[PDB]
Amino acid sequence: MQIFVKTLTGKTITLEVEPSDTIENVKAKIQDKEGIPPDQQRLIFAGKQLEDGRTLSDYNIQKESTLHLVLR
Amino acid sequence: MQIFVKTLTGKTITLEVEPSDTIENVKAKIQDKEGIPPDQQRLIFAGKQLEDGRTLSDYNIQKESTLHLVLR
Repeated sequence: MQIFVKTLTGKTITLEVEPSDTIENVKAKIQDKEGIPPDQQRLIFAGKQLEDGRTLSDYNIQKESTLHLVLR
Repeated sequence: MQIFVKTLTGKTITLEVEPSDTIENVKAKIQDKEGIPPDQQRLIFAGKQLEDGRTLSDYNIQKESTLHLVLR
């Protein structure tokens, strides 16, 4: 399924993922596309910070869901 | 001719270029000055993303023009 990630600068990125994909895997996909190291990235969905040891399905993230990316 | 590049942190860099210089060449000049690899840099002018296979003259960039640098 496709998901969207918005940046602090107003950019939107589209990613192809599976509900069984891990958050760490998602961060890795972002690194590949934007060059941002996973340790400097924070992912938020519906006001909650997503953990690297959990999956998309655990957060009930559905197709065309939009995640927010924060930089540290 | 001289041009200006602004960073996301509010820094302004001055570069010496020729209208026949390529965007890839411009990125290379930025790498030399800031240490940012060309693959992690995105250049925007008048709202348009500049391509690595095109030249400054193609975008009608004139002396004292200001470009915007984005990081990925």
